[PDB]
Amino acid sequence: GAMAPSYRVKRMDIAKNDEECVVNAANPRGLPGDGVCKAVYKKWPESFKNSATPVGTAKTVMCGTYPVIHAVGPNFSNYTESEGDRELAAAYREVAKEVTRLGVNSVAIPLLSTGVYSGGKDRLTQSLNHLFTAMDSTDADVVIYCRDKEWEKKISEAIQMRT
Ligand SMILES: Cc1cn[nH]c1-c1ccncc1
Ligand SMILES: [Cl-]
Ligand SMILES: [Cl-]
Repeated sequence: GAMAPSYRVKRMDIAKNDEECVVNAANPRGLPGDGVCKAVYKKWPESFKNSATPVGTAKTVMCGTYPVIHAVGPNFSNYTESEGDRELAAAYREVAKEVTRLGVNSVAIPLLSTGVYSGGKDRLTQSLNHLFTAMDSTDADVVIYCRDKEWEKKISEAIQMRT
């Protein structure tokens, strides 16, 4: 575990993380995909061997000794708000199980279902709160990755609101 387990946020490409493992915002079929998933495919293509897994689940595949945790959030274009919310919470609980099993001291994680799976809605608070519910009981250093300056500010404020 980390000496003093913490949450941090960085505004940069998750493919350049400084953590002991990465969470992919994967699609269920293990395709190269878009956004975070395409950046992960470019950096760790070997990790896409038999990475297909259902919505609400996480499947880890090693690239060398570096673990890629493929976490499949729901596409809110297809799911109801209610069922989508349940599957999004479930995907993060499966990420916490994998991070724990791997014994890593740190993990790089994107906000699941906030990109092309958001159904055109702002889901920062919804996704981040489900991340906290899952990861609060783990002792890895969690580093959340985002793209946009306004998202970095709101994620940072939410982290500080608890400390
Ligand atoms: C599209 C991309 C590539 N590397 N990281 C991202 C990213 C990460 C977090 N939030 C939005 C985008
Ligand atoms: Cl970057
Ligand atoms: Cl997404």
